[PDB]
Amino acid sequence: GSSGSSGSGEKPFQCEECGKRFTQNSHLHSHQRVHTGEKPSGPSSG
Ligand SMILES: [Zn+2]
Repeated sequence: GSSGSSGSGEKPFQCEECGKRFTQNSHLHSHQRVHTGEKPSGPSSG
């Protein structure tokens, strides 16, 4: 139940589904491919 995906790292560019860490953004944006599927055509609330 406790927090699962800890979003407390060093690098500024951190994922949202895995809160990973990366040096550049390109790596992150593209890295999001590992989470393919969820295609929200609209904005998110929380
Ligand atoms: Zn990720």
